Amino acid sequence: GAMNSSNYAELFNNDIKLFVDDTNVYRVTVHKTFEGNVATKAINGCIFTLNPKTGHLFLKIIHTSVWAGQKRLSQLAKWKTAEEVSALVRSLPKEEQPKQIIVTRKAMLDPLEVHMLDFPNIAIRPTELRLPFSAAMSIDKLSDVVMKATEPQMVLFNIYDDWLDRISSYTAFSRLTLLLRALKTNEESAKMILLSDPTITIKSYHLWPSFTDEQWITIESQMRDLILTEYGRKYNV
Amino acid sequence: MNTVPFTSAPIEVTIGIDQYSFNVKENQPFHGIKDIPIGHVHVIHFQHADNSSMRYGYWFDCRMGNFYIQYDPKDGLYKMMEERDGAKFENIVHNFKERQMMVSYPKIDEDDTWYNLTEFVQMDKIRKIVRKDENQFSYVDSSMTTVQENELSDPAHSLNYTVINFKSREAIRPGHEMEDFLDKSYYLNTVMLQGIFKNSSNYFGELQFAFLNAMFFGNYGSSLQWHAMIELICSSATVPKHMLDKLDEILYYQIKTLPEQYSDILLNERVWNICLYSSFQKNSLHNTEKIMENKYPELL
Ligand SMILES: COC(=O)[C@@H]1CC(=O)N(c2ccccc2)C1
Repeated sequence: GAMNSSNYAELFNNDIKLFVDDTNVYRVTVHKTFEGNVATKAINGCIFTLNPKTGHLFLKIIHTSVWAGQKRLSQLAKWKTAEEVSALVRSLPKEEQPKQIIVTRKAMLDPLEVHMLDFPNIAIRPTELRLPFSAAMSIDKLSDVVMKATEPQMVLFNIYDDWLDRISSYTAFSRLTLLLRALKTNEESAKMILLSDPTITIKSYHLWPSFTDEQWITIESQMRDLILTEYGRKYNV
Repeated sequence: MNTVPFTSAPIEVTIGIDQYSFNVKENQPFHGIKDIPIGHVHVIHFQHADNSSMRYGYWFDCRMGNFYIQYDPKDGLYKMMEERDGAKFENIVHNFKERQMMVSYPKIDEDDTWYNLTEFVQMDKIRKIVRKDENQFSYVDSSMTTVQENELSDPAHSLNYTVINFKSREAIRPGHEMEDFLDKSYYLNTVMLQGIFKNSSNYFGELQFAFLNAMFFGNYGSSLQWHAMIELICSSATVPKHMLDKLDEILYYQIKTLPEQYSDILLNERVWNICLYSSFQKNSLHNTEKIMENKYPELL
């Protein structure tokens, strides 16, 4: 059924699964028109499809042209997400196809179920976790590839960089969700933490900086402090 | 006007005939029901005084044979049987009528209620939903499950309603996923009407039969079927105008006839609120919406 705190270790077992987050598929800026009415202008978006065990990120870029002439875009966006996830699954060899797909928002359940009727053995699950995957567009290289796209495009990343060489998936996912939660709560401060030291760089083929183990501990501590700080600033505690 | 004689009434029982009902005491001198209107199907149904578990009954059409009821003390229920000997039957009935041991089907002349509830119900279609081909009449009870229910257990005793499932390959054309899920016209008009039912009359007959089995027996899978067939129409943007108008009349008389104190279990809040207030056909069921609002405003 639903994915929650009780069954958290299931994410790192050896059954292939994918998280799907649609929060950045349909993105707009709201502006005033010359006549003083309000209008939206869409910008490029992306589907965030992640294997939590391996780090493999299937970043499908949603180019603004897909919305041209379409109505009810926030509804269409869920069906387009479902269409693209189904197409990804069909594109994978059988032994790479997920056994479960977990959607971060319950409104994706029926669109994905309908698009996956051809795969009755793939379980479509909601989650009670508040995962911070919306903050994916706070990762500079991901934001950059989305905004520069001039056509629909799939881009592949490992969101864990090379961390699995040194740590388990459970710990890598914990690190990722802490980083993304911090980028979501105070992006400026989070990025200041990650880049403040000029000597630590990001490899060309990586998303995050090349921290040693001790430095990751320091970083992780700083990120927790940030989240607690923001929580105090927000709630006045 | 035809007759369903009873051999006897050995156990105390509430007897239903269509929308009417009456109580017979243990060994009361009761020998059946006369003056039953020809031209409609009918249902005679039973609820034992000592064990209200299992409402059960028989759908029949008097044009298809001479039928009577006789209690079976081994299986513990009132059974319908066909009498093949025409003169024996007529002689038995005439005796019982002369001694005035039969109740009279109490049809008010102004009253079209039964016609309106059974307008599209045919025995031949009942007998394909309820498979027992050696009899001309069809047994239904409270506990019988539907083919769809059994998929999610005895097949010989099932209600073979047409399976409707909105998240199924039958309902959803490859490549029209969003279109077909949000607007079920394809599934209604091509798959169900043209494909399976052949016409709206057969669709409405099954809908009316499902309601009646839900109401008279408390048959839950029948209630599910009734609501699914309503929802499939209401959720279609493209429905022939004559079906919408007839649907409104059909539902009106079903809501009118429902016992006020059974509404809590027989009516599905989500389906009705969706159909009357959110669906494509939210504005197409004037009569049904007015009676629902004036009679069951809590459900909404
Ligand atoms: C580096 O060696 C590999 O095999 C790469 C690692 C990785 O993250 N991959 C990947 C990433 C996204 C989608 C599919 C595959 C394959």
